[PDB]
Amino acid sequence: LLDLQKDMVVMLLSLLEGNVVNGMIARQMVDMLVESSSNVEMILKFFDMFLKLKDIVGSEAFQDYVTDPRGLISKKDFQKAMDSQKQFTGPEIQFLLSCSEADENEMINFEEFANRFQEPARDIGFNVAVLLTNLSEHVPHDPRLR
Amino acid sequence: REKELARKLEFDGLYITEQPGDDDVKGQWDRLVLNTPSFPSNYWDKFVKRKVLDKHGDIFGRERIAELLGM
Repeated sequence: LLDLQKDMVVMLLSLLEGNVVNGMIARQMVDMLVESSSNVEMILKFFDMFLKLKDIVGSEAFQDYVTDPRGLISKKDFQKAMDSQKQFTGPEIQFLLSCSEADENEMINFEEFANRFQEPARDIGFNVAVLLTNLSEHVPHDPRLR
Repeated sequence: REKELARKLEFDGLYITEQPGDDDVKGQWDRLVLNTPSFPSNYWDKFVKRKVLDKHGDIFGRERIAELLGM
């Protein structure tokens, strides 16, 4: 699924092929993006969540909140630590918990969690960021894009 | 010197941002003193310092923060 998305992004980047600071093609692309705020927003949120979560995991305070003999933040336990860093959608938090795979008792290896899906995200995420950046650079305003 | 230290804490962490570098000296001595009953002495401010502590930990838990100037 991820590969196809990357290809689509590449095609989109390719279509502009440069232009005027303000250009008809640019305006059209901006318009499509504007038309879709919610879908785009969801994708962006997902990426941030994947990256943010990883960052949290990497953090010492997080490691400290839930000490375990052999890993896991326990269901509770991971929830509480996340709450502690205090930076997440609550529905989003529940979703993250769900994404995490329980192993007979709220135990998560986690590092595995960061690795997957961080490698794939790193590969795609870059293309998306690049396109967004280029678009922003080319036509400000319009602000909606900003 | 006090002003410089305060500026550094508010927008950066010594060991906290990423441990003070093992360089003079000076910076290191300041890092050691950093915890004091009264730090904003001669300068003007203080509560701002407490506020700075509050901004972080705040991803730092109350404890590391208390451990520093704490109180």
